[PDB]
Amino acid sequence: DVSFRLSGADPSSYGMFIKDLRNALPHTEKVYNIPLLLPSVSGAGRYLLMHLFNYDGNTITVAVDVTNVYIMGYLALTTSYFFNEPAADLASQYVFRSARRKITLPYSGNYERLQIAAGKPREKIPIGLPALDTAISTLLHYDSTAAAGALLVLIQTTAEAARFKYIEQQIQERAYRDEVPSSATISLENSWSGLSKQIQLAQGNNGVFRTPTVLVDSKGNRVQITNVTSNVVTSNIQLLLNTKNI
Ligand SMILES: CC(=O)N[C@@H]1[C@@H](O)[C@H](O)[C@@H](CO)O[C@H]1O
Ligand SMILES: *[C@@H]1O[C@H](CO)[C@@H](O)[C@H](O)[C@H]1NC(C)=O
Repeated sequence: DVSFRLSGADPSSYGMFIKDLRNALPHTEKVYNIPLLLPSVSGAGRYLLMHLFNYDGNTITVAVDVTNVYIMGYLALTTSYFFNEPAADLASQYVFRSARRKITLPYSGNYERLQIAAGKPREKIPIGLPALDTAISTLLHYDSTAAAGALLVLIQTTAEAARFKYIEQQIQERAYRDEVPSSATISLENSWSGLSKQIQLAQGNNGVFRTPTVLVDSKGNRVQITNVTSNVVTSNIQLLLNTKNI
């Protein structure tokens, strides 16, 4: 399992956690030098457990689907929580079985539903290491409205940073001060599946995307990604959602 302690955390130790997170996701091939997540995995092998410790040393364990880096649920003390989605319900068959009770959250895990439940878009939710500490704290005591906002933070500070080096760097800059995500950060999150697909299709297309992917850059300008030479491909993205799952 992969572990992260907010007590004494600094950009370096958080860098190490995110490296571990990526290293725990299995793959058999690379496509243009980027690990390609597997089409599927059967049983409990499908799910990685992340141990997260807040500053006061309290912990949660988060279950992550290794084929797509999606959070399915988490354990907080003796209570398990799982999204209201069939994927998570299936996961509940394999992790945290020894929880004293199982609570199903009143939303699915996708950003759009989480933002509704939280009552705000992640454009206005500050993220960073302090926010992750807070998020962990919030998830320890069930509130479902507060938990939605806390999961938006957790997702972005764990999964999305694993997917993209630019996002991991954003979080490192927010090690001791939160800040809502840049628009580019949001655009990357939203393009992961698309980018993953197009990079894969590029393999029999001389490195050229079948359909260009539209991002936003750090300056706020709308940018077109058309091929694998782009820095998004060459430097930023770190994991590829397998087209079998798109
Ligand atoms: C990446 C992660 O860990 N969790 C969620 C996932 O449940 C959902 O499928 C999608 C958002 O629309 O990506 C993240 O928000
Ligand atoms: C591919 O992308 C690079 C960077 O965007 C650009 O300079 C180049 O003209 C593009 N080449 C092709 C063949 O699309």
